[PDB]
Amino acid sequence: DQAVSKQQYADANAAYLQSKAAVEQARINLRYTKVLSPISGRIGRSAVTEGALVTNGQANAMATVQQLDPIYVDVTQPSTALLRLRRELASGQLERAGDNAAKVSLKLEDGSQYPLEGRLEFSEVSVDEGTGSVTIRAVFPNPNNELLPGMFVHA
Amino acid sequence: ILKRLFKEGSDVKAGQQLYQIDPATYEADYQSAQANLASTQEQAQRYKLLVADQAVSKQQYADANAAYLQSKAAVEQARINLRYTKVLSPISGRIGRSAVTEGA
Amino acid sequence: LVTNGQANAMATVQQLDPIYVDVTQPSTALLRLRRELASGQLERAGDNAAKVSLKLEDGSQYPLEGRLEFSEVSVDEGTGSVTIRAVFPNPNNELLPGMFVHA
Repeated sequence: DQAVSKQQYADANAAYLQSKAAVEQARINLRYTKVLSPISGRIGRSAVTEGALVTNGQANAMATVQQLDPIYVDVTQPSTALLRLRRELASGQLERAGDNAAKVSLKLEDGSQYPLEGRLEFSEVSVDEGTGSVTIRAVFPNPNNELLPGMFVHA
Repeated sequence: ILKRLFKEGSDVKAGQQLYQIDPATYEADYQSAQANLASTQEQAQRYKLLVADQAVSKQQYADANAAYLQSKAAVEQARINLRYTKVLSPISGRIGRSAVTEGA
Repeated sequence: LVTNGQANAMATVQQLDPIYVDVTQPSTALLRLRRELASGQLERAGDNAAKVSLKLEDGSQYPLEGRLEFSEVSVDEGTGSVTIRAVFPNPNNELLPGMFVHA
């Protein structure tokens, strides 16, 4: 029935929403204290136990959560091998594979072939200064806990 | 990092968004800034309608228009912080692996 | 002088009535054990497989047994060995943290 201005209602509603956003931004921190796990997977060991002082933006990780249904396999090819491939694929003495070219199979730490046969993507474009090696990424399926991240496989 | 949004090893465009950093506090800051902009926008429209018949001072209109442009600049700062998350690729070229996976 | 959250600590308060043990086994022996238990040629115990017993750095055995815990899923790049865990109770202070221990 217009006993107060429309503009005073707009200013008071702005104060309402501008304090509701402050409640949201102060509730974000209470959600940060109960440290939610950022991703699902198998957690390792707790690096800090209870009682240790913990600071903001800490460089030291408190726990490590990793999941491995696929596993990235980082494989380093020397650049002279890629360069002789580029010299031999241009001539007719080595034809490109095509439909079967993506499949890679890895040799495990006991000389036994891994039963599944994954695929590669992004042969990298930056070599390193020291050993002159292009790293090549390959993705492998991993149903059981057979491969572990940090092994030394061949491919 | 919530999730990464680029195929690793493709020609990413200039301005194609790569990641999505958790925008919760920045969405809160943008909602606060937009809530201030709504009221000062509306008051500047009212004094715009009132100066034509001189029912308000010209100086009170200049004060309302200054508060309105300050609040538009504050919403631009909040929008720039909301654009820095969901980080855009600054140039266009071949992209390698992600040294920071999603979750870190 | 003391500042707000520096590198060094002013004291170390530590509780030792249970004691964790960080046993490291290599990845090839873990892989051989996993293949041998997956195949039919080795049977795993159900109840006695959780028990772990020490052997201290003088050769004298430790009288109380202790329950096993997890193994990590990430073998580290340097030493090439996964790490295990165990919990050993000590009412008296026979075991103290930092000592070299077999299991």
